[PDB]
Amino acid sequence: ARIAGVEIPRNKRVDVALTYIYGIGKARAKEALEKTGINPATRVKDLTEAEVVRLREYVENTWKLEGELRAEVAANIKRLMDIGCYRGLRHRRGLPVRGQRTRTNARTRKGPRKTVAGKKKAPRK
Amino acid sequence: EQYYGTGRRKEAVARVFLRPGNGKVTVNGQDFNEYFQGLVRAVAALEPLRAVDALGRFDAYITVRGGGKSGQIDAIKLGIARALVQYNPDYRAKLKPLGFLTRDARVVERKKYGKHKARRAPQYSKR
Amino acid sequence: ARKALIEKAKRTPKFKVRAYTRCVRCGRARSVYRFFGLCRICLRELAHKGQLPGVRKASW
Amino acid sequence: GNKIHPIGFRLGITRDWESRWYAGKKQYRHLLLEDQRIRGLLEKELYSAGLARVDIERAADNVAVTVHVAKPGVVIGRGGERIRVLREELAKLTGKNVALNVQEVQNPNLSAPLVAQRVAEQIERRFAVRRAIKQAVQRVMESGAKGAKVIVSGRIGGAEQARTEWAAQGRVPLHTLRANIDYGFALARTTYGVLGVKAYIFLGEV
Amino acid sequence: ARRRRAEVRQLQPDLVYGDVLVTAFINKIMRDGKKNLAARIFYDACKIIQEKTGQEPLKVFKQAVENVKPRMEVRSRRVGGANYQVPMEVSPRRQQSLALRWLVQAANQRPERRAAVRIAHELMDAAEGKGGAVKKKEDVERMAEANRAYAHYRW
Amino acid sequence: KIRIKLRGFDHKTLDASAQKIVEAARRSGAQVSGPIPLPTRVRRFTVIRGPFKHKDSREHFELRTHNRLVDIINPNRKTIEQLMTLDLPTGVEIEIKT
Amino acid sequence: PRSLKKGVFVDDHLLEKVLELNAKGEKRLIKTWSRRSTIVPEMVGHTIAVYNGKQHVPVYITENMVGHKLGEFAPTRTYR
Amino acid sequence: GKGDRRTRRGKIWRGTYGKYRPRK
RNA sequence: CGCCGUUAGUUGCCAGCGGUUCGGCCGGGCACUCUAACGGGACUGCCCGCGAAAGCGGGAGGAAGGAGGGGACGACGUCUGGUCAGCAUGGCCCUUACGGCCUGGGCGACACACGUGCUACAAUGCCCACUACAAAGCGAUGCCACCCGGCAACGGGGAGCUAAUCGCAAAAAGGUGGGCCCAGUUCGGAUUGGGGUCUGCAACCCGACCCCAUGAAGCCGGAAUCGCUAGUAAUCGCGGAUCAGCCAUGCC
Ligand SMILES: [Mg+2]
Ligand SMILES: [Mg+2]
Ligand SMILES: [Mg+2]
Ligand SMILES: [Mg+2]
Ligand SMILES: [Mg+2]
Ligand SMILES: [Mg+2]
Ligand SMILES: [Mg+2]
Ligand SMILES: [Mg+2]
Ligand SMILES: [Mg+2]
Ligand SMILES: [Mg+2]
Ligand SMILES: [Mg+2]
Ligand SMILES: [Mg+2]
Ligand SMILES: [Mg+2]
Ligand SMILES: [Mg+2]
Ligand SMILES: [Mg+2]
Ligand SMILES: [Mg+2]
Ligand SMILES: [Mg+2]
Ligand SMILES: [Mg+2]
Ligand SMILES: [Mg+2]
Ligand SMILES: [Zn+2]
Repeated sequence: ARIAGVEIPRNKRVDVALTYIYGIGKARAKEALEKTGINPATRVKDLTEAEVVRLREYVENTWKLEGELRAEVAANIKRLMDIGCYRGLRHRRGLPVRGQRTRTNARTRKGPRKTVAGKKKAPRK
Repeated sequence: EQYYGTGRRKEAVARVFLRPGNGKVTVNGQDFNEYFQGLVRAVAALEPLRAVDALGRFDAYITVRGGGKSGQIDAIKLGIARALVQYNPDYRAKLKPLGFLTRDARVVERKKYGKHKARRAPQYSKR
Repeated sequence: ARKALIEKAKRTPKFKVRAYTRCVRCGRARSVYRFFGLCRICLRELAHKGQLPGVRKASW
Repeated sequence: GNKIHPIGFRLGITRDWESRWYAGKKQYRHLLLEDQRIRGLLEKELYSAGLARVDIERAADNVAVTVHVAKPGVVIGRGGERIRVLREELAKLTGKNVALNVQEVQNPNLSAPLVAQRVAEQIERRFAVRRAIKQAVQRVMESGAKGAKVIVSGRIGGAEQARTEWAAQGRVPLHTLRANIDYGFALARTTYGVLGVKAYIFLGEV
Repeated sequence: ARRRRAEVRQLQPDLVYGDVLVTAFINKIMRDGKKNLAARIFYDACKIIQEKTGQEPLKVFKQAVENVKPRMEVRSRRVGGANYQVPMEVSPRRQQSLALRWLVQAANQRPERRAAVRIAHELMDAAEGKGGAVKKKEDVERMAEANRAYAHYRW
Repeated sequence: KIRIKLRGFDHKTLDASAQKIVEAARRSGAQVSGPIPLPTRVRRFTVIRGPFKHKDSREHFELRTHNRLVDIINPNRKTIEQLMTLDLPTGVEIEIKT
Repeated sequence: PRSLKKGVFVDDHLLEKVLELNAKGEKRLIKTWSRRSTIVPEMVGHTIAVYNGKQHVPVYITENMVGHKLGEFAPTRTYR
Repeated sequence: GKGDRRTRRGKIWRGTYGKYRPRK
């Protein structure tokens, strides 16, 4: 059904389904099911309208999820770019932030390789 | 009453005790068929028996330690053929030509420096 | 290394996290087997001289 | 770049250890250091005695020390003199009540270390390298020995392009553990750099 | 093999059919030295052979194997020019192995969700002369010989 | 109890530690529990053969520490004055804790 | 991921120097080399010259900056 | 796989312990 | 390392008896396994065939047969090979700095390129639960059983070990049950937000581990190219050196 704000999981197990929501996955599913009282195993189709409700009125009113998360997280980063902060510069620049190496391997944070040339004579090794 | 053989395979040592009986084997305080549970080998550790006519004419209790159950399996396979020679020693006529009394001296090879895995040498670049 | 830098000898190092072994023999700071107090080479050299007891070459 | 140490190679057999004790992990470290400290002293103030090996046994505070010299005059001194100063020179550093037995070397030219030094001593004095060596070997051969070999490294004759000089007679079966092949090395500090001197002496099988 | 000739290893016979042409097949099904997995795959495959046909699996197995091994293949060679695909015989020990291998590879091409089922259906289909695997055999033999022109390197 | 565990670096020299330490209360004296082996502890050092680079040569050393048990059952004190005051080997150690 | 449990470290060379300036006026530029000291409420308002390994730096210290360390605001190496 | 730290086997590789691989 | 023997029983067990809190737990044995010492065994010795002889081929007996398997062991010399930065050492050079002490930063930078690796792209698989079977090691300014607190890292208590006796210690693939349904997924675990624990005077630059959220690339890799002949490759985990901690996926 429509468990969390503007979101809709279906037709696989409920615990796996709620993963499809933003601030939720396994860990928060195993919990919000045990605490809500629904068997984790049933397909989403087989949930009592009453059950979906006990789930939805819990999951929403107990956790920062979806947009409310991914917009505050984005603002949680603007804060670092707001002040002087290193990670802020490191966010502006677009490089690692967890103090990794950048000479090889920042490919995920940078994006695909922007290849350039060499010099005159040198090893083309 | 008693009959005995040792048996070894990759530092795995079985202790075999043959006794007149019904075929009910017991390894480490357990049924032979529920200690080697699911291992499709296992039934292969008795091959000296079903090849000199034994099996259910005999019973066997067994101490085993060191290694992993397949070595433990082969070390039994030996230990029985040994105890079975401590019986009628003529058990060799049609027992030795089949192997059984041999001791597979194949052992894990030493890890050597400059290689990853004794023989697996490190790969390289520009020759 | 520099004879000056030989001062792990310097008993008080303010805090232990500045304390660092050197080879008692050659002063190397970089392969000091705790047991012996020797570095990689000093270890091998003395071993061959037979000056550190009960140490053979291992073969297995 | 080849060749292991003919002593260290044979250590289990033919040739035994120089230091000779036992010690837990909390001990060995500074204990062994001491042993070397004693060896270090036992060459500065003991050079001219012509010393081969400094054995060092040990029980709990019965640190042996058993200096092997060819000329046990200079070790003992005039009367029993020099060996009194040194026994209490080993007490200044090692607080562990030491001995200092001294066993003479019967035939110095059958112990490689000594041989090796005589050759090095000759060269530090300016001398005939290529001759000195063949001499040094003949001595080790006229003194018995089933064979012997001596090597001086390079900058031979105060030269320019380092060399390596040879000379070897009889058998020197470097690959066999049933050997007994003394090995000694002497430095030879000269006017123009060092020169390594190795000596080998084969004396009998089993 | 510069020096000697190398003997084929004599593999310990089966535990259920007592056949060495089986542990042969079982080794090839094996990966990363997990032999128990392999047996559990194959003996299971035998149980599915028995379901979808009254025939003993061991005569079904051997049937497909014989049906797969090639009588000819090609082997590149040169003196000059370019690599000439030379047709030639397939010496029995190799027919044995080429068949076993292709069988397994072909088996693992199938869409069948699990192995054993894959093995069964591939073991079956090959007995019936169809099912890719025999693709290799035929498309080997057909592609060899089609270079008859270069068969004058008999060996 | 008369704990007497012997440990050094040489095994030839741990016979000059169990033989006379039994040949004292062996057939004349008491009984003795016989010199029992006890597994040894070896320590490997793996030094790189040259100074400077050549990552792949190395050379292995070891420092084997051999053991024995003994334990003199039924302790008359006459053997003791003979046992506690008779020794021979240098590089050996004794532990005594009844 | 943060890290410090209890004893939220703030080096003391300027821990009292910051609050000795909270007895009168906020003195302009009170340089340190302890880029390791955490910012703490009594630091709000001042201006700390943190070293680079090369230069001290005018770090005007606001309200958002608190959990952090000064070094986070005095960038070391310099880039293309 | 051995990469995920929220797995049993990802924790055996790490040689560590946690919610995902308790120490008995 | 592989077979057997003698010596040795605070490790060993329905071998064989007594008790059982059914735990070798206890009395008690040293047979067996094992631990670590000393031996025996193997040499083409025996057999058939070819050979002038060495030797070659098969066969027997045997744990093993032709070098049974793996080490350690590197000839005269070669590359004016590497190392003045481990250490020596000739010469040359600096001597209010080319020496010395500090605090801080850098060796961890990032348009890019290569080497060696790790984790993958999955069903011969991933997850969870339960249940087996190792070897080699390390350990008192230590390893930490066990009991509490905590989702956990870990914190507070606390037994035994100076170690075949106590602990690290869980081996893991495996086996039994359960789940997942072909999907960028219950594959993969990068990245980033947040909260914590720990070691250290101190974790911003720049530590490891835990938990929550995130869940990127990756559907087996162009031209090229590497390793391995048998307990090998392949795969699975376990330990050690260095070391407060750790960037180890490295090494042994
Ligand atoms: Mg392996
Ligand atoms: Mg110097
Ligand atoms: Mg340190
Ligand atoms: Mg080599
Ligand atoms: Mg996963
Ligand atoms: Mg009873
Ligand atoms: Mg034995
Ligand atoms: Mg002959
Ligand atoms: Mg040789
Ligand atoms: Mg150079
Ligand atoms: Mg500094
Ligand atoms: Mg670097
Ligand atoms: Mg490169
Ligand atoms: Mg708890
Ligand atoms: Mg299942
Ligand atoms: Mg691939
Ligand atoms: Mg080969
Ligand atoms: Mg460590
Ligand atoms: Mg590691
Ligand atoms: Zn050194």
